Amino acid sequence: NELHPTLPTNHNKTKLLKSLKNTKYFQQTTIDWVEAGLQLCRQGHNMLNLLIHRKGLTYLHLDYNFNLKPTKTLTTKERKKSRLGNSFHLMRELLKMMKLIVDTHVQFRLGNVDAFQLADGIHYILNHIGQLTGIYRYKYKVMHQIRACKDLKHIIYYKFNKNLGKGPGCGFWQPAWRVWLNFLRGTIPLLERYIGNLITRQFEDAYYDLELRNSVMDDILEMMPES
Amino acid sequence: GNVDLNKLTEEREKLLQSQIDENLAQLTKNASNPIQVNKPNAATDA
Amino acid sequence: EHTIFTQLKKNIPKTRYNRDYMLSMANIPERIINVGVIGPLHSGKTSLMDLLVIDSHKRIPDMSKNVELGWKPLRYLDNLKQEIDRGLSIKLNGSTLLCTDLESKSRMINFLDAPGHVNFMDETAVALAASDLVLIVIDVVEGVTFVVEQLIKQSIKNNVAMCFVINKLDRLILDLKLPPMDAYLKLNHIIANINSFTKGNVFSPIDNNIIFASTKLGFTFTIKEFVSYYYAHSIPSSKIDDFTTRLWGSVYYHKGNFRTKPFENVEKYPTFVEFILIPLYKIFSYALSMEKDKLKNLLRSNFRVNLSQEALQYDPQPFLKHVLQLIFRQQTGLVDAITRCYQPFELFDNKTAHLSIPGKSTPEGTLWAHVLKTVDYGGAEWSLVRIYSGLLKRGDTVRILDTSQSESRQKRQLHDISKTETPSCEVEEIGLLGGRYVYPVHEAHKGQIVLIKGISSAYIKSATLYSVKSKEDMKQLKFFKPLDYITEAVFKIVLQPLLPRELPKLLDALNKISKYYPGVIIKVEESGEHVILGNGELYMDCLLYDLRASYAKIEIKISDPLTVFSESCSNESFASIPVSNSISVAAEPMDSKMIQDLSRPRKLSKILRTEYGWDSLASRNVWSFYNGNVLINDTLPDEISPELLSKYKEQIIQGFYWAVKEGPLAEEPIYGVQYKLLSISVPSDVNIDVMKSQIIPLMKKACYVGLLTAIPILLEPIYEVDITVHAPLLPIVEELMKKRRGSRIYKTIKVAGTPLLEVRGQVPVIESAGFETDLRLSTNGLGMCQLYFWHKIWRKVPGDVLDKDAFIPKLKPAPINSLSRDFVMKTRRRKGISTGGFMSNDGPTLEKYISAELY
Amino acid sequence: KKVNGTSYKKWSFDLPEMSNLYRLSTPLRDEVTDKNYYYLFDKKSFFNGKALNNAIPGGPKFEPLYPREEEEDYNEFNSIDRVIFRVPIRSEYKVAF
RNA sequence: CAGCUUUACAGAUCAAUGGCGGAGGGAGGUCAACAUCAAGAACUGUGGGCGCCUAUAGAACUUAUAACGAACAUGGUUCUUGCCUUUUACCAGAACCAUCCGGGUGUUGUCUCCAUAGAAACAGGUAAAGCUGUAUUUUUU
Ligand SMILES: Nc1nc2c(ncn2[C@@H]2O[C@H](COP(=O)(O)OP(=O)(O)OP(=O)(O)O)[C@@H](O)[C@H]2O)c(=O)[nH]1
Repeated sequence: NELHPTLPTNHNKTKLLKSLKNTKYFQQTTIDWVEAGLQLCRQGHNMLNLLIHRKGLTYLHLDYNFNLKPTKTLTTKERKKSRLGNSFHLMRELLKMMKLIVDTHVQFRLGNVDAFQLADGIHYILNHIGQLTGIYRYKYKVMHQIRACKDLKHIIYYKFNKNLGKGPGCGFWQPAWRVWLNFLRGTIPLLERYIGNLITRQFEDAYYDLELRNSVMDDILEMMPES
Repeated sequence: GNVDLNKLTEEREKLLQSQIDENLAQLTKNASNPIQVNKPNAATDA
Repeated sequence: EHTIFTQLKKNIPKTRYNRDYMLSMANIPERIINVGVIGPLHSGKTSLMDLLVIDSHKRIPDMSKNVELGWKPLRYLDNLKQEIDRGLSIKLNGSTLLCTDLESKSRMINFLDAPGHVNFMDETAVALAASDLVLIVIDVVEGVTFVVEQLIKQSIKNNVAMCFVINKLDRLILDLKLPPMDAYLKLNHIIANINSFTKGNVFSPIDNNIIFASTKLGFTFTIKEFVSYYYAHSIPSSKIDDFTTRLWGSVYYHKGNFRTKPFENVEKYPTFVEFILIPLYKIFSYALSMEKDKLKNLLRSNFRVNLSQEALQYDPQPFLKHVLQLIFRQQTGLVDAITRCYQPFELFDNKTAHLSIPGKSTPEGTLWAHVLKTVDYGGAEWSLVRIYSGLLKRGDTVRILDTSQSESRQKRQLHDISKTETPSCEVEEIGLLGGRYVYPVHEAHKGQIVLIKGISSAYIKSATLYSVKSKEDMKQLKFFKPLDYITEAVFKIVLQPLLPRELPKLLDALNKISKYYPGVIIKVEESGEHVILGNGELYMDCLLYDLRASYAKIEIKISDPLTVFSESCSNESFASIPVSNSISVAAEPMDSKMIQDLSRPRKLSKILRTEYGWDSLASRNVWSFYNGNVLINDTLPDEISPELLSKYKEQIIQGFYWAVKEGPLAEEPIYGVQYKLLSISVPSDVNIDVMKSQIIPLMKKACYVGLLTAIPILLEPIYEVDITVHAPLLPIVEELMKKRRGSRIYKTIKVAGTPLLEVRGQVPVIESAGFETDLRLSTNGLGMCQLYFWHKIWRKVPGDVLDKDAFIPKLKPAPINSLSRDFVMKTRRRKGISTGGFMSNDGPTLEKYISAELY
Repeated sequence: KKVNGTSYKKWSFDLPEMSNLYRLSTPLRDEVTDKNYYYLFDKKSFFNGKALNNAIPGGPKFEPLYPREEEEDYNEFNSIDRVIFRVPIRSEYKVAF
């Protein structure tokens, strides 16, 4: 990273624009974060369904913890119909991940939980996506991120457990979280583009010689537009 | 990309007549190709 | 002519003092102090110089925000990419500053920033040569290290006035967190050490020689300066000197306006501690720790200095620095101290004699300058030259003499005691130092050091330039010696260029390197294997970078690093046998003390010999040594005193010289031998020239034979080794030392009031090869090693040369006796003396080596 | 007055609080700030290593960054029988100089 | 304990000259819109105020280098490994562009708190603030 830095310049952000000009974005409802997260999850669930509908309506159906699976009628034609894109899958995975973190928060907020457990849960989520859900099945540059997270976790655990304490109980989710955020940032724009494409579903070496031949011919034609 | 021929095209436009265009000689396969096609094919008529 | 000058002036920082005034001053000598700031590695001499520069100038260009604040140091005299990036000052880039004194007698100061890192003593040597006062700097913490002592010793040779700057008070205040009393004690100890290192003079804060400082935090002062600023309100003008005197030493102050009795009552904290160190401590503590308002109030009251509105909102370290600056004003105290130190011109004459033999000067009739260093200040090659007498105007055509052509010239002059000027030089432009610009000037003047642009073509490394107008003037003239570039090269490297289509380019670059870095014996060998003797690793690396990046820009192969070994014997010779195509000679190993003396009028010589090695009168009479290697050449048979054949020696010893230069074992020079002539069977028919020629080979052969007889050896050099470890990592260091072949720990010196075991040592230069890096890694970034060669200490390569069995492995290191030979063989191979991948050593002549020494 | 405001963009403290904060941190971010610790562990050093295809036992390794082409082919320079292998000449060195 | 400068002042003639300006706010906002981005900055050009400050706009050269951001993810093509044989999707290293994720700086406007004159000095008084001060050989006994 150090070796290859990156430069930006002039820009106008999206969120601010949305807040300002675009209806129907009314704004700044001071939500307890958990509620907001839940809402987002719900919306995510809705969106996938909508997308599916827009395509040929499938046999498969999502869980509210997003784990996509087929209802019934497992056939070749069906499979063909319902392969769709890896981008979509990635998005779904992301949503699931979000739910998992949000769900831990929710759990913490209600009973049958602890705060320590919350942190630990978060850590588990982040530092095991590889366990908890496959994005690594859909975009393998997630795998690098996952590896990094794992490494971080490893570093922490020796750092943490110099004393007699040894087991599942450990919070400190920060660097893993950061990594995940970075990954998301890396991935968002492409995902957004994909989504746009999906919605706008009605509206939009050695060939060189051939090209030359064509182009020249065209030029010639232009030159002589006679009888 | 296609710049080196533009001048040539322009020149062509300037020069030619309609009559000249009309009387462009329909071109003969100077590398007697169809004969060769005939001959190989006949040799290797399967 | 004028427009160009104006343009040049424009492309530069505008100074707080007037440049014109400075120039004017430079016309008049006694108003130009040439100072070389010189110290150990990372004393902070460059930093200090930067401070001075800052003080001088209105605004400096590259002086960014951070540097201004005081986080990063700004080294205004780093200049070059190498140096900026490296962290080391690496050449001699000084500057010229008009500075006022305590009592503002303006005086222009040619400051020169020498590098601290030992492998650049070359530069230090140059600085010394240039400078008539030498600002030694010291790290408080690391203390008076061996390096400092060495510098002092070598400065008392030069010779020069030694102003000391004890830099890094900040580190004892803040890092070591010494109690003020403890700090004072430490300082005292340091001073004592310095004094010990010195022979003649005594050094102390009183009498303006010490200058206490911390360049990180950016403040220097002398006691006197302090008194001037902040003890003139409280006392009358009559009892101020007395007060100052009282200030230093085992002296106390119990309540009494204005007495002050030596010793003592109830409470401790001496005068020094009381009126200086304690105050400093207070300042530090309030600057960091106190609420700001109170501090401000204090500063309004006690020091009469005002914190601005912005300055209150600085972060502690920067803030602290600012406070310090406010307190101790733009550093005139240092200047004052320097002035006090420099006699002046009692020493100056002596110094000049040392450089260029004793005699007498000639002002108006002829100008003479010491071309000291060639450098690359503004890209192009300049020459830093000290005009010693006369005045050198722009466009003047000037005589030149490289200090190779110096001794010879002197000899010629002596002999003399048609005109013949051997080379010349048109002086295209001249200017001042420096930092990041040459201030161009028409007139060079007797006293001032200046960069001249025409001077280069003829000379390399060091030189004497002059402009005589007569034969008498010429006769009067003396020539500077070559600079005793204290450390002396050892460390070898062999270059090839990767694509020898560009050998020429490499050669060109190599010349530049030789010029620009003057501690670089670059031998071009017979077999296309261009060689570079650096001081050491780091220096070599720097040079390589300069060459491979800037002065050449080619992919350039580089051998694993070697060293020059040299030829000497253990036992005496046993059979002087002549040679014919007729002299025989034989050599004895010299006494160690004598050798050491050599490393550092016939009757007089004899006396000296007697004093040294207990040599008899006959022995004294016989001798006639050469080269500064060292070897000694004795005319000790029976018949020679009656004979006039052995008379006329000047011719005879040419052969000996050659022999000394290029030995038998390796064509690698001879060392540490007392040669003795035993027979010179000259025939009846002379033909004198022919005879001389014969002798010239024959003598060499004889010498070789003698060496062979004497159980000869290759001598390795040894690096003397500083290591400044944290105490409990000394075992690690010891282990490391053990791990390699040659090495030794002479003395673990505990540094006063630190955790730093200054553990001096010896290491063979060969087995060094990045030793520093190894030391640092092992000792987890603790104990900066330093390797060096000031001593010119050689030693036996363990075991017996001339043994064909020797060793087992090719690729691996060889055992110690075995090694005795292996190096020799490899050296021979490198030279192009042996023939084959398997070979041996033996010396003709003759008679089958006397029938294999009679079986 | 210890910040710009509720925007929370610039912050500016006094000492004791800062000290306390530092103390609190100590367990977590005890990075040993003796600059020399990082000799052969600076970013620059790492970069150098990368461009030299060279390691440090602790440090990272890479794909070699230039075409790994030997074929020096044993000249009078860089022979076995000319140069002398007293020192092992580790990679540690190659990046440090 | 003396000096002049400034503030509060009392009533003066009131010129007079200077200052003060013929008065336009100061904060801050996870409020926007608009530019312009390493800090330079020399040097030249042109403004506005006195060999020189303050704005700009044109390159030189800088060191960037560690930190516009003590932050680090992702694309696209070309070269090169390697999966290999392929669609992604990639392993891991280059090159050059781009993509987000953040940021300042001023230009403005708007929303929440802190403000608050419409002009004073001359002549020296009162009160405070800011700096300057004991003759016997070289200055004034
Ligand atoms: N603690 C402390 N550090 C200092 C002091 N002076 C300088 N340094 C730091 O130590 C280093 C030495 O400063 P330099 O001026 O580069 O040392 P130098 O005199 O140039 O040494 P050479 O490179 O050999 O010439 C810098 O990184 C400084 O920040 C000091 O008084 N106290």
